[PDB]
Amino acid sequence: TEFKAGSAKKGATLFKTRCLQCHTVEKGGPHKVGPNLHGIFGRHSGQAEGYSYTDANIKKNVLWDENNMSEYLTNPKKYIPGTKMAFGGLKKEKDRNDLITYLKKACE
Amino acid sequence: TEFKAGSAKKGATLFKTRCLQCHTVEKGGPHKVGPNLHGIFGRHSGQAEGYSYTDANIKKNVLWDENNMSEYLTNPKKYIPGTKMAFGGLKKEKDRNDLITYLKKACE
Amino acid sequence: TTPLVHVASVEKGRSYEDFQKVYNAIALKLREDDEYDNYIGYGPVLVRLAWHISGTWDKHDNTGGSYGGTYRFKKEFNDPSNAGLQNGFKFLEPIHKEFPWISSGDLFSLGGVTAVQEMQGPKIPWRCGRVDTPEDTTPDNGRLPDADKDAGYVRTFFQRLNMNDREVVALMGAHALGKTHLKNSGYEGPGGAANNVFTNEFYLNLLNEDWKLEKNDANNEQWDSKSGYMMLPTDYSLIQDPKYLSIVKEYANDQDKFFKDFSKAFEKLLENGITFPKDAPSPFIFKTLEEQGL
Amino acid sequence: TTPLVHVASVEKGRSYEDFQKVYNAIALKLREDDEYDNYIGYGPVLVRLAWHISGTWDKHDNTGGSYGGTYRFKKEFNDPSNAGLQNGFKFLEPIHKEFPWISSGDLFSLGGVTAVQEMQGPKIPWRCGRVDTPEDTTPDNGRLPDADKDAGYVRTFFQRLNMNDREVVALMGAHALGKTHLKNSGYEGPGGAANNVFTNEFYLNLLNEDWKLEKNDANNEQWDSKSGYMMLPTDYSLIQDPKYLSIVKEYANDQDKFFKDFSKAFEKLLENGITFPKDAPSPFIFKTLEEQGL
Ligand code: HEC
Ligand code: HEC
Ligand code: HEC
Ligand code: HEC
Ligand SMILES: Cc1ccc(N)c(C)c1
Ligand SMILES: Cc1ccc(N)c(C)c1
Repeated sequence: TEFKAGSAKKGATLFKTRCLQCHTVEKGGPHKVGPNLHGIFGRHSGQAEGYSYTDANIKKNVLWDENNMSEYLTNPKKYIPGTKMAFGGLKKEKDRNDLITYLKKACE
Repeated sequence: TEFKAGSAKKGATLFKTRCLQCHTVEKGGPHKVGPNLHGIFGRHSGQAEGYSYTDANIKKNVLWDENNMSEYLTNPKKYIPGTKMAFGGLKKEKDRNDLITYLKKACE
Repeated sequence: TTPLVHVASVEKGRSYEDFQKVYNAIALKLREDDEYDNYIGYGPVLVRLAWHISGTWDKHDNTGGSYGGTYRFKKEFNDPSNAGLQNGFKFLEPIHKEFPWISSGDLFSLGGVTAVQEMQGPKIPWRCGRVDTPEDTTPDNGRLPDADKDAGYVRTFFQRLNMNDREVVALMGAHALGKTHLKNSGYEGPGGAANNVFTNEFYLNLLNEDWKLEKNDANNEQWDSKSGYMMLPTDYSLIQDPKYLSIVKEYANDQDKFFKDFSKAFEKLLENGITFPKDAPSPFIFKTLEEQGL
Repeated sequence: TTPLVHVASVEKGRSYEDFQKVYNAIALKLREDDEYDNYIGYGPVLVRLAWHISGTWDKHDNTGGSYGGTYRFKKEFNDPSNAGLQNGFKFLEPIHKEFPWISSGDLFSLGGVTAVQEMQGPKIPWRCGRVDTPEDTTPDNGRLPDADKDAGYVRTFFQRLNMNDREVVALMGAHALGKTHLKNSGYEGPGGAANNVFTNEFYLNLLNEDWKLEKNDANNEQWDSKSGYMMLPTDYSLIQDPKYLSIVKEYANDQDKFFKDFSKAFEKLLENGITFPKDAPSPFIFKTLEEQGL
């Protein structure tokens, strides 16, 4: 595949600093500023229950795979204009590979 | 000093995959396209024992310490124009923090 | 002899293009070393640095400000209000060596402007011409405000900086960026979720979170929320005072208004004590990295 | 029916300031990903990508050439046999997603240009207007030069690409960038010390290094140096052929003459098979990342 495989051990440290504050991981995770990230790979956009999404997030209805994710994580407002997720965006492809590597197993 | 140091391991590759084609690390090492790099700290702007050298660098005649020479590898043509040092380079502080540490030790 | 007169004279043969070079260098290094302070970046500390420098201004005798840009030693960085700023100076001097022609004040102010815009903030017009001064021009300690006071203190303090009620609620929105450090100030934690993205979260979190007084490990009191947030007593005073509270709610419902007013306020803050001649160039609105394709 | 006519059609609402953004994104990604292929960079693989997609051109029927940009289709490349270029493509499609308005042909032509200028190379004028044409047009391979041949083969091959002796010695200067991967081509090793810097070291090594015919583990013969350098027989043929040997020594003495010639040649190679309408603007000359403060 086009993306590479990174390290979940340095992909989790990247999550605990940059994602964990807005997103949880494990089953039945509490909804924070952002929704719970579990089973995100294989489901459409903004389809997790009990959360209030902006229109634009649901409208694109893209199916989160390991590649289009890295596109959204490098520029969250560019991939989905009007999103209420406030994030600077990852500019290092390593950081994108390492995180998704972790997200793949963390979100099984 | 104001410039930190890195681990004594990772960038040993950054001397062999990056600076090996020119610079040697041992005592009385054979000259290549670059001079024998040893004792470099405390020595001059192109001593280059037994090696062809343009005037364009011993111009400065400034010693090579940790501080003054941190702009040396960022952009060679910038700190000493008209030279023959041609290399790709590195733009992150970590790699510069690293390679010095091995040529601070193996270049004693 | 009249209060100190500080005239803004541009460096020899410098223009718009020359300064974006520095802006680009700052904005890039801002991206490069993104591991600093647990991946918050040098964003907030550069903004705070610009505030602290400009925060030494006194409108009565025109001392301090960002003009002189001349202090290398705010009584050494350990105990008073300036702890943590030394990381900001270490961010700047490698950029100062490749641009030795730029002044300290300009590099201090521009660095503040660069961080705001790069953190997706508003566009803040920046001007040049700040000139460095010698030792006898050095501002000192005790110029900047203490964290645990009330709305009466903030009001009377910012008067010295020529800032009204609306202009301080705007500037205090910058406290949505980064976090307090116990090792530094004596307070711990963020007051928001996005510490490296310029928003109006400061005002929303202020009146939408549940705050309770609590003592940190430095035995100082502060307002904590159950979401893990925190607010300095001076910050919480902005909803205690009615005149402040009306503006807080306003910026809460309108971020576009907050951005507009922050820019005027921030620019004014970084320009206090400066006398710009009329033959001086118009303010600079720099292009971000995202605009240049990055 | 006449040979095909490929007419340059500029992307809509797009000017110089647009492709400069793309250029920058390419050049910054070059600098962000430096760990590729034992710290060489994506420089070499991007220069080859442009060469490879412009190299399938055939002046007799005007088939192939960079205009098409049809190479994203799988039928085009066998992969392997042209192996190594799958990394060149995996480098570009996120940039293709950041700019979905640019055509494929325009992209990995610009990438080939961006790579050179960032690798200390000469400034090469580039143009827009190449359009994707996968329908009915997918250039079959076997149109590309074999490695195990000689000066007669090279000369007769490049005439098909409308290239005379001077041009092909200049374009062979690019084989100072990168290295041969035994897993990809069947040959192993670099032919220079600077693999990520555009110089004239190529012509220097041919005349100043001693070469021995040696087999490799892939059983193919090659010319190997004492310094660890190597050459393809097609490259080594340039010092064998007297007419080629003349031009080789010129670029070895004068590097600036080579920079002017490579620019003229490499651009021509990229624009081969394209008829630009006279209403089309003058070729762009992109500023590098260095001269933008970055
Ligand atoms: C790494 C730092 C991050 C990753 C990986 C993700 N986020 Fe966020 N998040 C936040 C909000 C307010 C939303 C909803 C926005 C809207 O609905 O318009 C989200 C959503 C996501 C999604 C999409 C999930 C879906 O569509 O069902 C993904 C894939 C995601 N997040 C991953 C909030 C924040 C936030 C607040 C400060 C931060 C730092 C991050 N998110 C960061 C990451
Ligand atoms: C060739 C492909 C080189 C690479 C890669 C690197 N260097 Fe270099 N180095 C090279 C040359 C040709 C010269 C001097 C010759 C001349 O005429 O100028 C040098 C010199 C140095 C020096 C100074 C030597 C002295 O006596 O003062 C230093 C400190 C140095 N090189 C360091 C260095 C580092 C850290 C590199 C990679 C990270 C590196 N060089 C790459 C050739 C080449
Ligand atoms: C326009 C910008 C701005 C203004 C005005 C401002 N601040 Fe801040 N301040 C910041 C930023 C940004 C930070 C975050 C720094 C960090 O995270 O390292 C900060 C952090 C702090 C800290 C903690 C620093 C640390 O390292 O823990 C204190 C204390 C502080 N400010 C005091 C004040 C007080 C008191 C006022 C006004 C009464 C004030 N500042 C006004 C921008 C500002
Ligand atoms: C204008 C540019 C250009 C021209 C013309 C060109 N090449 Fe190359 N070629 C490159 C570059 C750049 C590389 C280095 C790629 C790398 O390091 O992955 C390369 C590498 C190669 C490789 C090894 C690739 C690998 O992955 O091992 C072969 C084989 C090769 N070239 C054959 C040829 C032959 C044969 C010719 C002409 C007769 C030719 N090329 C003409 C640019 C060019
Ligand atoms: C989000 C935030 C940032 C900095 C400071 N100082 C505070 C109180 C909150
Ligand atoms: C430096 C170099 C570049 C490319 C190739 N193919 C070779 C053999 C050497």
